[PDB]
Amino acid sequence: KFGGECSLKHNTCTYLKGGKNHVVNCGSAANKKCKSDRHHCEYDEHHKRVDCQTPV
Repeated sequence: KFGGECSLKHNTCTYLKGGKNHVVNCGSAANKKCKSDRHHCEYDEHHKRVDCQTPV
């Protein structure tokens, strides 16, 4: 399984598919944002969507 990191102020998503890393922005509205720069994020490659630290 893949995995990326999430930023607190730069709420961004960075994951690597295979042997290369990518960069994507997280559309945080209310709680879709991040609170910890070290926190991890999730990105749907099949859904072509980016997700960050959200309440569940």
